[PDB]
Amino acid sequence: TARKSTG
Amino acid sequence: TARPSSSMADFRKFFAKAKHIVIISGAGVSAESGVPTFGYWRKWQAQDLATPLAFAHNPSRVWEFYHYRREVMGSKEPNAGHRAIAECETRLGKQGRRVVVITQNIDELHRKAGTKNLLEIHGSLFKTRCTSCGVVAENYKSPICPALSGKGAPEPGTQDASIPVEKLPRCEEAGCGGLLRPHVVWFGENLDPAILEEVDRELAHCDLCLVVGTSSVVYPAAMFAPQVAARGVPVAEFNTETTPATNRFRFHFQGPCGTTLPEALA
Ligand SMILES: [Zn+2]
Repeated sequence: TARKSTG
Repeated sequence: TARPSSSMADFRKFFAKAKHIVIISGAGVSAESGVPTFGYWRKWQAQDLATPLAFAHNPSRVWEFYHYRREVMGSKEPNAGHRAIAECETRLGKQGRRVVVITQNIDELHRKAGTKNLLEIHGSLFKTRCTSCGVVAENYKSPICPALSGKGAPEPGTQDASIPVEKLPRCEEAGCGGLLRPHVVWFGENLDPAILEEVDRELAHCDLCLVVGTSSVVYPAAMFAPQVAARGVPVAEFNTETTPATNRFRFHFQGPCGTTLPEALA
């Protein structure tokens, strides 16, 4: 959840 | 079931009673300041360059991208939207009411407008982090290093500067010499845990939320407003269009945030 993603 | 409201009077009714207001902002709020969102830089979009893999395998290209944005941004000024947000905060603070800005933007335009309660969740265009020593530092130098002088041209067809790694920005702390990178959260990387706890604190306790000029396709920022909304707390969306998170929300106000925000936050 802390991960920056586009998906 | 029903389409989101377009009623400014309805929103303003909530705004007068709100004690804790969260404003989530994206590229749109600054694109109105002449700020190039990404939206192409040469043949690439931001998601292809804002990545540790891009930086690991072509750090010069990544630095050109960030150099261009730094130089363009410096001479950009806050707009009516930024100002309305700042002045809203200042005015409400004297009434004992809290306004906080959670921004996906790294342009620091909220800072320039005078915003105090600011969470910059993706870092800043004007900060560096050393890939060796880990030190974070403010950097507004123009150009950030001599080799980048006149580089970063954005036109498709522009040749890569191909600056040797030694001549990219280097750390000046305790003779480190390490390769500097933008202090920006890139796709594939984690947001700062400490910033996230503070974000969660504001979201868990606000009574009004505004999501402003953001596409809501970047995670986890995109989940912030729906979280507030899932508490039943009213959420208002200001955009030049609708979003994937829009229909969760109470309001949709179409048009430039420079027009809609000053009215809404009056
Ligand atoms: Zn260093």
